[PDB]
Amino acid sequence: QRQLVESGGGLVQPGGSLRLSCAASGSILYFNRMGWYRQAPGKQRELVAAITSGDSTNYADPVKGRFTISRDNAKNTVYLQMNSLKPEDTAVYYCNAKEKGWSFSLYDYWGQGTPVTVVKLVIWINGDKGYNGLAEVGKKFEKDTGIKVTVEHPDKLEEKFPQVAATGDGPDIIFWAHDRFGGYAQSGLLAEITPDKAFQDKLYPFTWDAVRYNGKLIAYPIAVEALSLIYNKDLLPNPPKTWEEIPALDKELKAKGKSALMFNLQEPYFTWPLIAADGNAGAKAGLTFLVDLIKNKHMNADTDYSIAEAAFNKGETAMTINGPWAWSNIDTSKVNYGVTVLPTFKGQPSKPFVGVLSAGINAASPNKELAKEFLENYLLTDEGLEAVNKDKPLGAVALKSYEEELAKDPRIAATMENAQKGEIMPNIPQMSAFWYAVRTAVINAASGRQTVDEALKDAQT
Ligand SMILES: OC[C@H]1O[C@H](O[C@H]2[C@H](O)[C@@H](O)[C@@H](O)O[C@@H]2CO)[C@H](O)[C@@H](O)[C@@H]1O
Repeated sequence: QRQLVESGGGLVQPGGSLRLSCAASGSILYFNRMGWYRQAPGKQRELVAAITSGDSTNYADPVKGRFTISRDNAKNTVYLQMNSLKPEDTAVYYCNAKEKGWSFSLYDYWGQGTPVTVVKLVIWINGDKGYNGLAEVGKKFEKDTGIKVTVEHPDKLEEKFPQVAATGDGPDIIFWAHDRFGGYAQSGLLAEITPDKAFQDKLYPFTWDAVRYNGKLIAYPIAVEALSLIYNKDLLPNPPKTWEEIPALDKELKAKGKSALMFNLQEPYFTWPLIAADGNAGAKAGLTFLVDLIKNKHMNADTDYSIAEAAFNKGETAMTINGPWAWSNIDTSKVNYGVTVLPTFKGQPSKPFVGVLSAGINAASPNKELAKEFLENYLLTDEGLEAVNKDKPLGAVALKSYEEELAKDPRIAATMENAQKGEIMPNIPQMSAFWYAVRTAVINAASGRQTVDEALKDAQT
């Protein structure tokens, strides 16, 4: 008879190309029209291109400018050169031919169909983390599978993910401290994690508890992070063990054109350890001290992550409060630094909030099994976490196999010291409203708008 046989269907990265070819068992001269139709899962037939015996070629608006329908009457084949591909293209492509038999009537002919897959693995992780190293793991994944792994780091991703991932597509996998994940889980923005016992057993059982909401695993634990006191050993060999002796040290250092302590005052995660050192009466004590530092001109009013980091790395401030991730940038600079216990306030220790960096799969993602493969077999491995860690340090990784290397690092010891003096954040959905209440409270008291007693009043509501 005159059967049509399609070919060239495979997997490709968006922006890549594919040449579909449909050969017939008869001369294409006899056909009136030849063309390509596509069908995506659960959708109607969509014509993409057609070519008539008159050499006129038409295309659908989505593929127009990107696809060309060609014909070779010698090879008895119709082609579809698909250039600059997109995820919307993903579908089963079918070849169609129409023929006018010698009389008035016509004959429609179809092929088997050829599957075309345009998949891209997109990861959202914060810009203060090791996205370049995470990309080196993503580059090894594409070598062993053929899937593209792009790594994105957009600003305000913790509050841009639940808006974009709900409505739009957003990322496949989202990386953030475990505390934000309960709100995503309650809203239905995260797929339930189902890792086999052998993978499950590779990580510390306490780390899995942080990524659990209502008896369901909602993410993969990566690493335990806690803030420590980072100090310049040359400007300050015996740094303050107490918060209350910093004003004296600052008077001493300001005479030599140097600050004592500069850290991010805008984000409440950095000011919370001082606020929670005693506790209420503890929050009032801790914050009043922080307010007195800005009131005594020891710290700047709008001290943010960048000017604090830059000032410490430049060698302008003797101390800073930051996490594991910040160390690599200090190593890049020529600063002999030390990481140590956070200063004590009112004798008791400053209790930082402990975060578990965790990777969750977006509920509205088609690549859920491909992301599980990346996370399990490529990222959460001795080799995978080493790549991320040599870019920007992860802190105390959740991988059991890393115990000896973590224990050999003095900065990890100081991180674990502060993590024990602190406490793990509950993952609850109210954490977002809580953090916002503390973010405003600290900024208002820092700038000089609301009083310390009125800040805890508005925050407890
Ligand atoms: O600032 C409040 C903010 O703090 C925590 O976020 C940390 C994040 O966990 C760290 O990995 C680091 O990058 O800095 C963030 C603060 O700058 C909480 O996880 C987050 O919910 C909260 O908004």
